[PDB]
Amino acid sequence: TNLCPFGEVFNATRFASVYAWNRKRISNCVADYSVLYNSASFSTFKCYGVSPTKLNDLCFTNVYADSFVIRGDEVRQIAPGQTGKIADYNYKLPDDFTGCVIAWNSNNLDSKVGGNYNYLYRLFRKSNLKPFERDISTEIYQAGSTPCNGVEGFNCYFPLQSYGFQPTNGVGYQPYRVVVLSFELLHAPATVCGPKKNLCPFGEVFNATRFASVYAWNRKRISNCVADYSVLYNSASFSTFKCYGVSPTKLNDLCFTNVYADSFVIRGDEVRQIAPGQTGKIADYNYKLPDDFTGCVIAWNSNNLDSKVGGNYNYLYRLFRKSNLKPFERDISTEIYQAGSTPCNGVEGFNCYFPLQSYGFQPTNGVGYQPYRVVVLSFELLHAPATVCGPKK
Amino acid sequence: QVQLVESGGGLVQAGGSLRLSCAASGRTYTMGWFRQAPGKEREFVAAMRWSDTDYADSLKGRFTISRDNANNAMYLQMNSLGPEDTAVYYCAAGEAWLARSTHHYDYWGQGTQVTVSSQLQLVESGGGLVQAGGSLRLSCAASERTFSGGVMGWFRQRPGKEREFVAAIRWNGASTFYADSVKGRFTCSRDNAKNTGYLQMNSLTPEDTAVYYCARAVRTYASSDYYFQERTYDYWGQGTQVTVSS
Amino acid sequence: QVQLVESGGGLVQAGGSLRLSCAASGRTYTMGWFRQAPGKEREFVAAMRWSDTDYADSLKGRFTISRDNANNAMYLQMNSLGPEDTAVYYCAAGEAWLARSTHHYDYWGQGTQVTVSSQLQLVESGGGLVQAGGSLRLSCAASERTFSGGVMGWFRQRPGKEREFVAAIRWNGASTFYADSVKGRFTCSRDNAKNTGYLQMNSLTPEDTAVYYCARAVRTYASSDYYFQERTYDYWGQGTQVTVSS
Ligand SMILES: *[C@@H]1O[C@H](CO)[C@@H](O[C@@H]2O[C@H](CO)[C@@H](O)[C@H](O)[C@H]2NC(C)=O)[C@H](O)[C@H]1NC(C)=O
Ligand SMILES: *[C@@H]1O[C@H](CO)[C@@H](O)[C@H](O)[C@H]1NC(C)=O
Repeated sequence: TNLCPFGEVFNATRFASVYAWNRKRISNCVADYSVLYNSASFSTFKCYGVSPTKLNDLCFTNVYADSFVIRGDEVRQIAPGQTGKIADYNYKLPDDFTGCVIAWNSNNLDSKVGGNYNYLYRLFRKSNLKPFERDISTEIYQAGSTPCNGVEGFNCYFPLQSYGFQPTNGVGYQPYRVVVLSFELLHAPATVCGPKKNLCPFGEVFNATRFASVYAWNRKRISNCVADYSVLYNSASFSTFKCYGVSPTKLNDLCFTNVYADSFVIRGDEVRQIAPGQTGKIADYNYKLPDDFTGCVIAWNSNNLDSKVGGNYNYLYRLFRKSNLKPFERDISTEIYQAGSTPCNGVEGFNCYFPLQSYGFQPTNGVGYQPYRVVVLSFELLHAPATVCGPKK
Repeated sequence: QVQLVESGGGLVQAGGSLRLSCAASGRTYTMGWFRQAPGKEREFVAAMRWSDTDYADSLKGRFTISRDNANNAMYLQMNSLGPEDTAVYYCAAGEAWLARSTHHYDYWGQGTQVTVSSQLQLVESGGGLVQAGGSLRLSCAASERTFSGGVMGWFRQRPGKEREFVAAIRWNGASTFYADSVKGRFTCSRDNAKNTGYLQMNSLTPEDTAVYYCARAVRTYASSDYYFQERTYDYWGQGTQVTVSS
Repeated sequence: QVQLVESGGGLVQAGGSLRLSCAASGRTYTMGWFRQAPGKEREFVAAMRWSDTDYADSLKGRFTISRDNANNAMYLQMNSLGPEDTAVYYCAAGEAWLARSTHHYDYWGQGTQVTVSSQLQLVESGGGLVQAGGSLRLSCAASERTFSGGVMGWFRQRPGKEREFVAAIRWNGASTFYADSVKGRFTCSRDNAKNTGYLQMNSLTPEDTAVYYCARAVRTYASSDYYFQERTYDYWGQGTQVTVSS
């Protein structure tokens, strides 16, 4: 039959706390959405950028099903453009959201007579979440000017807090389970092309006066323009122009969507790492390309423009981290890395280290330890296959 | 870029009221009020986010913060005013909740007055003479933002001796580290806004009597080891004398 | 999912050598070695990433780690062995760099012996009689592991007095808070592996003499004010006497 696993998603005994919202991927299957609509007594079943009666006649490129519990009166916040605790600090949908938002009352499952305090929400944060960001941090929130140094008290607060789900509760203070299906619509308008069907700011990117450090890599979106891929090749003397997922001679001919240009600086012998399935200091902890990557990596020696007599220590890299980066993740944190079992309490010493370090770039240095400005062009291939469909197709 | 415009500030008699108002461009999020007396730092007064409020403990009952959502403007209702309320009141906006300090806000108003009748250069300041047991705060103001890396270190030169390391704070982040001689007595912080480093020196003894210098090292090492040595630092201050009575 | 098969080990006379091996089924990122005596904790020996090494300062010079490119297997060369080195040695892999503690490693090997000839329940433990100026470490182990949020807290009942709060640690974090009576002396601590919390009591005085209870609050509050109150806690331990001699 090959039906989609909405049993796993909707029927699960265990549901996530909104702050640590769960994501399941849905692909290579056939979803009967009207079976879904009758499957339970939903309180909210709404869709954005797509008609819910026409769901069975549609096919999508990507699908994700996100799962969590929030209060009844917080369900309002699981739409685009909204604000409040949940939208701002826990789960944010983008303004161009294409998908559906399903919810139902959960009070029989998720209440208890004493109270169920196992479901949590982030209360304080330094800034609002970007769309589809997830923050699982449990670090002490600093309300004032003094540091907290690992100890709670005044102006020093735990950032999470639990919902109190009683049975004898108002309906707006009762628990609600929420599924959020996110689609990518199959037929996708092309935004960047060569001679087929004014110019893209490739001079702006490749000849910027200032380039960013590798840990804080800089993404610029390229869209609604003509890509001069022939003229780029042999614009300057590039040491690298290796391309993945598409041929390096047919760039003009080709047409794609959702183009991005990621620019940064690394050592020469580290250029190797800017490519799929690679590991090392940079690929593990600074900039990671996915295995299924579709794009072009362009890099040039920069020794005349970046180095200087004393050195250029402005270009940093992340040295220590708790885990490897996910593909296309950026980490800008400057929190003390804890090497041991004792906490660090905002003071550096043994087992308590600053995670960044400067690349040393004096002009005397060999080719291995020289600066290389790297631009990574990231494409989305036009007319991608469908992955999830309805019975009617 | 959000723009904030205050109004409503004037002269009031003691025991009286006032209502200040702050109008914003759009997309406000967290909004709060500070006040500043002449030649004194700013002081958090109150703030609000998603219909939750936060007031400073001294003045919670008297003052009342509120928002008119349709107008995109907030108000502060100050009651039972006294002479201690006399200051320039600022309105601010940001994205952090439990914002009780300057750093937590991104956008600031002009400041309505209220009155109530009944090449890198480093410049040091704040040294001097002090009794044993007393405290002292050094400042080290920088004039340029070229280098945003490494640390700001402090060094002391004791009478008839070589410069020794005291304490340092990162310019990239918030982390600090200290020599064993001052651990638990000295503390350094920095204000990004004023591009100034500080050093709080508590529980002073005659041994701490010395010439104190600040310094920037531009280079960013992961371990603090190299910052204990003066060779690492590029720029230096003129230095200030700290003297502690026996 | 990674597998770690350890090669090597046995009995050896003092002054001897030994070489151990990890065989990693999958790709590994950071790999290390830990040893464990009879009845004692795991101790970090050494670990490697990207052809950088890291050794315990204790064991350096005698112990050395390497990797074979052909095998994709690491070796631990162990020279000048003393009876201080008898333990079970462990492979371990993770994704953390500068990993010197068991919690930085996801996967573990079986172990090899090296020898060298010359209804939540809570169980408290570690109390006793102690000299003034002395220390004591209480520990409190939980069975169920149902509630993974809230706080573990400590209370004490002195002679002719009520049950007072002492200290606490987040069950879903590392942040910790205390009562003023024990600030700078008591430190809270926990181990996720063993589902046990600890309390290091230093610089003890006769006024610390009391019955010390551990307890769990399941509800997660941001504030911490509520956790100072007895009523907030759901589950209690039996209690253990601490007595400090004058
Ligand atoms: C979630 O499970 C429910 C209940 O098990 C499914 O709802 C239907 O309930 C009927 C009558 O109890 C049962 O026959 C089946 O369990 C469900 N429909 C049928 C007739 O199979 C619901 O389908 C499940 N939702 C999904 C699709 O995961
Ligand atoms: C970059 O600089 C070169 C040299 O001045 C110039 O010819 C070129 O147009 C610039 N832009 C690109 C995209 O190479």
